[PDB]
Amino acid sequence: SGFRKMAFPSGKVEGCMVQVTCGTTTLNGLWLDDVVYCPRHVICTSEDMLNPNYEDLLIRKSNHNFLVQAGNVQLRVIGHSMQNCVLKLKVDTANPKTPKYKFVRIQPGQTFSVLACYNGSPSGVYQCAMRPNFTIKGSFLNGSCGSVGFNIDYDCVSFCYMHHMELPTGVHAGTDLEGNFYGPFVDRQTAQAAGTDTTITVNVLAWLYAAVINGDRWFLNRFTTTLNDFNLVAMKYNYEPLTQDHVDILGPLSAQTGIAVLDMCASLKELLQNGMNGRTILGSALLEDEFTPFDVVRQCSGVT
Amino acid sequence: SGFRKMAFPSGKVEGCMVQVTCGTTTLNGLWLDDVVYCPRHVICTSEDMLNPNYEDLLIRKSNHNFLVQAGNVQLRVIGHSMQNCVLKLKVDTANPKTPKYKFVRIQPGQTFSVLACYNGSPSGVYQCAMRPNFTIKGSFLNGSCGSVGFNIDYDCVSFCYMHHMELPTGVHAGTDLEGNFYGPFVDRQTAQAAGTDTTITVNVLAWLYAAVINGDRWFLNRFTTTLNDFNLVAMKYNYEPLTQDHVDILGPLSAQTGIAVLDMCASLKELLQNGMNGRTILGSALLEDEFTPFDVVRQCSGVT
Ligand SMILES: NC(=O)c1ccc(NC(=O)[C@@H]2CCCO2)cc1
Ligand SMILES: NC(=O)c1ccc(NC(=O)[C@@H]2CCCO2)cc1
Repeated sequence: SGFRKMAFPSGKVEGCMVQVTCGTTTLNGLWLDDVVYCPRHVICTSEDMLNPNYEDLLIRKSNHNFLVQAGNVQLRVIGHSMQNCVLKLKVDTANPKTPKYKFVRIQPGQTFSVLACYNGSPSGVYQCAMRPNFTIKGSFLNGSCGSVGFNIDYDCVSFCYMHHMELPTGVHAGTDLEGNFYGPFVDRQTAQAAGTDTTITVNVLAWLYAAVINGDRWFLNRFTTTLNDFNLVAMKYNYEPLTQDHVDILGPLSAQTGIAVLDMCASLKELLQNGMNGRTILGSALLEDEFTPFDVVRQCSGVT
Repeated sequence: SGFRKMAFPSGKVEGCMVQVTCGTTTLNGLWLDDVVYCPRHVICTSEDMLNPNYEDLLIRKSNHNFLVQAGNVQLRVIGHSMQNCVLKLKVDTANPKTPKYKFVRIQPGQTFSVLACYNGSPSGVYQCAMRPNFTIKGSFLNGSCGSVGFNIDYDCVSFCYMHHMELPTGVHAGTDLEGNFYGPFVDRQTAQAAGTDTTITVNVLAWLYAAVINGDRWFLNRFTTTLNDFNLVAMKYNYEPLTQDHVDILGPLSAQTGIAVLDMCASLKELLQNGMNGRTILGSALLEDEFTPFDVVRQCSGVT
């Protein structure tokens, strides 16, 4: 028992992390097969970042200008291309530690593990969510760019995020491994304000299921609601509208606990309207929305 | 910027995890050099756990009764001994992936990463603290025993915890890698109630420093306090007494932020007495005590 914000084991991704240096900019690269993926802003000075023309900056760069180091060993760059906001650096050596992997573009509300890296060296691992405003709330200092977000299905790492920038509000924006930003963000140092950080309702409900499973049940009430009634309250509290898709996704947790999804909705409605009254749920004084139904099932059943 | 509950990268420890089976009991072992460490209760049936005589149960066990599997490969057990509450299984093969390592017995309030494992396969990594009552609040299902807690200093894994049992209250108890339980807990299925789960005051202050560093400053006030005055409030709120040792430990964060430790104490005193009033600090509605001053410095400076 017990319920923890749990990252995937990072070993498979540790084995992929390299240092990429272009001129005076050092950040992290992901080495899969004979390709190193990194943010294209590796080619920018701090000055460049104000109004970068990446195609033009990239013309002034050759294979030998990209310094790629895996541990203490230099990789030879035999090609480089720009795909959207990432650079793909072709190297002469396939990463021998390349895991089974996929590139996946995740939806808002989906969770993933970040391996925070500096100079291609892992510093730590934490779990986060693609926010509904397509930011993430990460922990990223200078040099952390090219750190990646991932999920693991048994032995297959699905890479879903590469870190690119911090908004002036200290939230984070990045790309999938095809170099496409999540949301409207650009790799330029400009006014980019995030939209409403709404709460991932389906994830809160999942976490309320996890709480019941793990003995935290004080918030279960005598009430039910409908999707429409619940959603009137959700809207009021900047919670994402709950869909029948979400209800269907919560079906297994509903089944396990014997609490109908709409009853858990009615409990969540009372928690929104009444607050927690100084009480906690799974050691949190606020409603946690960075567990997916899949995360709750995985953690509650012990998938490896 | 941003501040996350961050585990150490787990790769070095993933490479140490094995499955140990004795009869019908399967749990996890830690393979370092030619020794596999596992909870001695691997030799117990569920029946045995009510009143186990480990020396007597162990007599009925031979090397060939301990089934040790690293991935899909069986290890040959050439010796077995009991050290306190762990078994040391000597195997004929040194773990080729043995990292630099130490066994350390941590103090209450100290944080570490847990690699939750089932059948010797990692399921996830999370950060936790040795509580002042020598429990941990983990996430451990049946089969998770022998999962380990660790810190990393660059390339040296300090193993500080091996998971052994869940108290009837769903908190966790375990040993160091010498098999000595943290606190008064025993590997027997009995009435074992945890003491007062007091808040790790020095860790809260560290996390308040992290909050200021990362822009969350609404709780800074116009007041200061003394250690004695603060401690009267601490006692009232089941917070650990703050010592001059703790003040000295917070010195670097004090220096970085220019907020005197006793001023941060006075801010923490007001937060205890006045609550958060529906406000959050680093996305928490309660005072987080599972970051050490070292964790805050490490994460705020980007140590790898
Ligand atoms: N304003 C934009 O250019 C914009 C681009 C992409 C998205 N969608 C996403 O990032 C993820 C990807 C899967 C669907 O949701 C939203 C807005
Ligand atoms: N009642 C007991 O037998 C007991 C045993 C050990 C401890 N101390 C610890 O577990 C850690 C280890 C470093 C100091 O604090 C406390 C009580």
